[PDB]
Amino acid sequence: PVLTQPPSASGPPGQSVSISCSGSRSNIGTNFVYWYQQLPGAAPKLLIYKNDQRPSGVPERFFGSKSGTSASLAISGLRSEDEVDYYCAAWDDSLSGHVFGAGTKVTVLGQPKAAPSVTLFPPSSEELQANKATLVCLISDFYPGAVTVAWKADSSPVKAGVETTTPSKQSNNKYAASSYLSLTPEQWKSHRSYSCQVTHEGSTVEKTVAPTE
Amino acid sequence: VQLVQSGAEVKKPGASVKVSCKASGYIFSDYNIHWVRQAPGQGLEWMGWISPDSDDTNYAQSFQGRVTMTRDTSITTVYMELSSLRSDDTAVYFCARSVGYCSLNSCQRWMWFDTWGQGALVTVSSASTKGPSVFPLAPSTAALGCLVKDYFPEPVTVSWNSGALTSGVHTFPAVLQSSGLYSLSSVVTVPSSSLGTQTYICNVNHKPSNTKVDKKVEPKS
Amino acid sequence: FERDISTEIYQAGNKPCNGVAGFNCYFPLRSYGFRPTYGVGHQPYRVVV
Amino acid sequence: FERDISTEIYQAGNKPCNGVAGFNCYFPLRSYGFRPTYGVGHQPYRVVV
Amino acid sequence: YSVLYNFAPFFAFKCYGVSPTKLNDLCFTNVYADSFVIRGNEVSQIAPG
Ligand SMILES: *[C@@H]1O[C@H](CO)[C@@H](O)[C@H](O)[C@H]1NC(C)=O
Repeated sequence: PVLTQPPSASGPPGQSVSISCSGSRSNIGTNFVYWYQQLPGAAPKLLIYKNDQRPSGVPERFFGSKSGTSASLAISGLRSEDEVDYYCAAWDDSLSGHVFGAGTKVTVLGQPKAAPSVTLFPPSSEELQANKATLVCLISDFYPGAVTVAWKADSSPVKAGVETTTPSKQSNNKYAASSYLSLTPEQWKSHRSYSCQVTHEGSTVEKTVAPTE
Repeated sequence: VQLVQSGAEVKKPGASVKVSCKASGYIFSDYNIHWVRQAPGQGLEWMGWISPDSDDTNYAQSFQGRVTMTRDTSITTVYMELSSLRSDDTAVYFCARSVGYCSLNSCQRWMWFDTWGQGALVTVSSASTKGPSVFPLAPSTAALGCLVKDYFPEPVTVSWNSGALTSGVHTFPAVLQSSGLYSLSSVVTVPSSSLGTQTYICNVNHKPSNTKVDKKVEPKS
Repeated sequence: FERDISTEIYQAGNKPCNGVAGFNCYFPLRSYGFRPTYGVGHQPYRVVV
Repeated sequence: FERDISTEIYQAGNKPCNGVAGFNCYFPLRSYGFRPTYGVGHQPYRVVV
Repeated sequence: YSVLYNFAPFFAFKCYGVSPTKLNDLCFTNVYADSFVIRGNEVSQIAPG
């Protein structure tokens, strides 16, 4: 079956942090263990083959071994290439095929806090004449990502068919959340005003603009 | 050696999808291939192995009847197809070549995936293929944004002033919709003294639709 | 004239090994590195009796 | 299968070194450091052959 | 060699010769016993060739 690994393990650079990989009677111990790393948005590659050695191009920095029914890996020096995830792999007989691990994330132990900046934009007259209107309000330039957007029509939050994405890493190591909500424009016309007060870290900010501006 | 493979795009569920792996440089008669899948935010999973010089085959204990296989030794390729696709099968597929050669069951111990093939994310959804619809927007330094809606399929390219405006551009990641379509927004930052004195143009291009649509954003009083 | 097939591990020490191997108890099967880069003393000879 | 001990400074090039440490002359004996802070991959193993 | 397997679990025990269990069946006259300490990341290249 699957192999139980911690989801995350971190340490400051310059020292050694280790990863454990438990195994059953048939999963490991009677067989050989291999490890694979993968760059994010790329293809995985071999790290340790035949339980001790490394292929050409992989330096002496990497090390891993097993003792009983579990295996351990050792790294030393976290600068630019060890922020990727690692996988524990072996072979067994119950599934008659390769069984792989869950996944291990390794980070390093740093950016200043950025307040959220939500900017609501009213519809143009071209949308008013075309009988279309989408409630939009987006949050950007904030770290760490903990935003929670609310669709409040000046009296109560609105939650029906809410389409919300996840924050992503931009080119400046920031986050940019987004959320859309399409309604009939007569409901917006019946609304007195609109505001999307984002609750990030506790610093709630209000940006109210008139529908007619 | 290089392991280029051809991916696929969004498709209706339950159909047949074709993904192929090309072998280059090395001789394609002595190395097994292995198929693996990677769901986003999840561990890898094993499919089976297929010999290049024989019709040798083997599958996992869970994925047996929904998978077949085809060889084209003259084209020096292998052919991979999926029948009766599921919702939770939107996973990137790797054409993994293992070093050595094994066809026996007890041979699999000494096998490590020496090289891998770059994968393309295959997705399954339903929505008519049409041009993007740009939704006009008014500004709230006050910034303005450009909203595009119901584009299908991915991706779309946003350009400002037909490429003349380069500074201040900022895109946003794609979102999901309950109806199956996709949405995207592009917001730029402009100085507060140039909302009405200088008017910018927002343009979008969608190469699967082979059409171009232009508008003229105007701030409202 | 006795073929013997077995995937069980053979113990070579004081401790009894049931599913652990690598240090004192070994797996009884080793593979051939059949490569054409050798000379004549390591090529696979197809022997029939 | 032979042992060697020395203390003279090794010259990697044409620099004449007879007791001084130049930029091309390095001491051929470098020591370790063994602390519990180090992980499994940086700890001494009493390897006997 | 019966009092050899009580000095903690090992790390590498690969050999290119006779088995440790059959050492009692063959009687010897000369064996080299030399030991040293290396960092655990450098045990892997102690191999013939
Ligand atoms: C090693 O020698 C010391 C000396 O007293 C002894 O206490 C210890 O038990 C010995 N170790 C083993 C494994 O016998």
